[PDB]
Amino acid sequence: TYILKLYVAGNTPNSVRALKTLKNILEVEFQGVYALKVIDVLKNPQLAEEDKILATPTLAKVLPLPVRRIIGDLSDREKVLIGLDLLYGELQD
Amino acid sequence: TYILKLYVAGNTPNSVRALKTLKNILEVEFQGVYALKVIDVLKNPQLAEEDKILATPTLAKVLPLPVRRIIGDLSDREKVLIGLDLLYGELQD
Amino acid sequence: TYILKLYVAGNTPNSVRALKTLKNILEVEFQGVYALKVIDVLKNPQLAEEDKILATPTLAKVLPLPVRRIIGDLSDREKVLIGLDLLYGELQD
Amino acid sequence: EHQAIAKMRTMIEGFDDISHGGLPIGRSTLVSGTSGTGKTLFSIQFLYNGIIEFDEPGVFVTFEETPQDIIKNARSFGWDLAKLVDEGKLFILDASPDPEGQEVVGGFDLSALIERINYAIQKYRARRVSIDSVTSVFQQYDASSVVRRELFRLVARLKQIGATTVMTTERIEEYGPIARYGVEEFVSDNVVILRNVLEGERRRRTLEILKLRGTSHMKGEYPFTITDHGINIFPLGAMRLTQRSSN
Amino acid sequence: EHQAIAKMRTMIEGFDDISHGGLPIGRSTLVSGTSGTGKTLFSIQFLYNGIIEFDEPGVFVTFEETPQDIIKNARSFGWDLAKLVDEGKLFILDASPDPEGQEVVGGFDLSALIERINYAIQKYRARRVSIDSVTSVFQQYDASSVVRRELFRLVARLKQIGATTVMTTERIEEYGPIARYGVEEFVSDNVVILRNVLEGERRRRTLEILKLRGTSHMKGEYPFTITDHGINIFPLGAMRLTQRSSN
Repeated sequence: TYILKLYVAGNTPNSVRALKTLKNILEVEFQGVYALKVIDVLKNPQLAEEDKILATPTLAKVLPLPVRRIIGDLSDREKVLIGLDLLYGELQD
Repeated sequence: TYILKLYVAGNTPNSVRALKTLKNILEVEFQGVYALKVIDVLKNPQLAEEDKILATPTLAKVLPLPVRRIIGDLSDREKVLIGLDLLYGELQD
Repeated sequence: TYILKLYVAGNTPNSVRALKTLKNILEVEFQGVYALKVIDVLKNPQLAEEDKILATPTLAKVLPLPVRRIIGDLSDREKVLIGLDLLYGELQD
Repeated sequence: EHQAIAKMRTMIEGFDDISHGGLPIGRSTLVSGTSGTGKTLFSIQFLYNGIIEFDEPGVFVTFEETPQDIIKNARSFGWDLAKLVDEGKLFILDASPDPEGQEVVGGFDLSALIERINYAIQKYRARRVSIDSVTSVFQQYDASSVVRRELFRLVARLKQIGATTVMTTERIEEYGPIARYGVEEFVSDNVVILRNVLEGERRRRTLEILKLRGTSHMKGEYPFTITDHGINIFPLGAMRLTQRSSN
Repeated sequence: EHQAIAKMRTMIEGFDDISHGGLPIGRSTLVSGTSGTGKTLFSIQFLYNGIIEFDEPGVFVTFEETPQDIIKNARSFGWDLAKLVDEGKLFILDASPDPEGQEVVGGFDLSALIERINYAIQKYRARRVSIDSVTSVFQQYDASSVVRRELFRLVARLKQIGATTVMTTERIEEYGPIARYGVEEFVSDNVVILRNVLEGERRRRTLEILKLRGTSHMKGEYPFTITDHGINIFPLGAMRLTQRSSN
């Protein structure tokens, strides 16, 4: 449960939309709560650039574990949540 | 039930993905458990080469019985599992 | 009910797979049992060649009635069984 | 052994010069060309010369033409193939199709087919094999890659038996891709291209050895004609000056 | 350091002149060309010269041909690769396919493959790497972009180890796209094009260095031949006049 962070365009509704899905999926899994923090790309584009995080909305998990970058402007978003659930299952695995 | 082994790219998720399918299918069949062991291609590419196993993820059954090589980078993977089930049925046959 | 024969690659499971479907479909139809005999292409490729039966698995009905050649390496196989059932219905017709 | 690859003589006039000794032994050579360029003729002449000149038995696998027609058309070159078949020195394996065939999935035909080819080679103790019209077997399965690496399974198996093999296949243009459907990817060791080029309203036949892995060969196109004795090429570059003179 | 990129000598006659010193160190060079242009030969000669001239060990990754055939065909140029393999100076990594392979989804093959390539480089302390027939690995996965940036993962990882790498790949036309499937997008640092051009009915072989990032090179096409000693180019422009005279 994870320093988890999401980068949003300007708290655009897609982002918020995805955020709820992320929050909903994330809450479901287990103990060891994940911390969900959103980073306003508008506020600090510098970190986004280092992450080479060009696209928004995006999700990035710093730790624990290795870091991953989940992105795609299109709202894959429910599918992305399903993929995250699969990762949790493999984390469950 | 088979020294069975799978070669994965780096424990990539496709591999793990397939692995679960392989494990799930394999567990289903019967007694005479199959041993599922994964070989990290990254760790020992030498054996992969001898098997001429160029592609990953891949599955290879050494014994008992004759040896077979199941591969394909694409995730045929559920279809591949169905094929394995058919082989078991022919093994059942 | 038919001298019916099937040519298989090496009693490969697809063949056996199809065989069961063929046997199941065939048994269903009626009296005047059909005799199902498999011919190992490996054992005698000569007859296969005369039949110009290049592809396996394949099914060929010698008699009674005119001879037909049913083939296709792909496992059409359930569809092929349905076609055979249709032929029986036309035989029923 | 530890030597460069050896070759078997085709005895096709001019060709053994262009190839510096013949076809690489124990490997496949693709002969590709538009319709009517002489591919089937090349592949027959290869087997016929092996039988007549060296007593090397041959197997001819036919995907396009019937064995009856192969035999009848070969009379054009004064070759009696029926006699060689009766004597057991030639076997023609029929894989051409019934007009009456039907719908299929699966390429396993072809596993059975490879085994029959193997059995024939062993039965007749053949050292030369011709596979005629790879294009045709492709059209029966619609160039599905089930035919494509069933083809590789064939090329591989031939190499294992040590058969020396000619495979013919079609192309659409005289100066374009080597083979329709990309056949040269599988019959990849050696490539020969037959052309029938339009020179104004006239046709000029040429033969080119594009590639022979592991060995040397002459380059570019060499003109040839088809005669009552089969293919006849001429070796312009290969000629040598050794001839004597006197006063 | 703070200097322009350095180069490693190929010792391929003429090439080190055209490239002004050899191949850029620690980077990938794409060698693209139609079938039979000499790509595989270039990539072998690169590794062989490294071993023989500099005692730099090599790794040859083969996607098209079997190691047995690579070794047998190299005898054409008087090169004993089996000896170098026995001595541990050359490693041939087999990634060519069983004829018996099956249906797949997923490109992870290839993650495992990259790790084996890495392990081999470290085990044999190789400084030169050749990757033969990128086209082939593309055809096994149907040019899905799972192979495409698994390819970038390979190029990247090679650069990290500091390997100096030749990658060969196919193209269809002599004067057309650089590489089938757009391979030059990934092996993008350096591009060499081999051509086999039809001049009437004759063939002329040429080599062009199209691009070397961060350094100079000669431009356009340079003719070459393939001999019993491998590739032999000639440096028309590079010649210099220093030669002495006397009365």
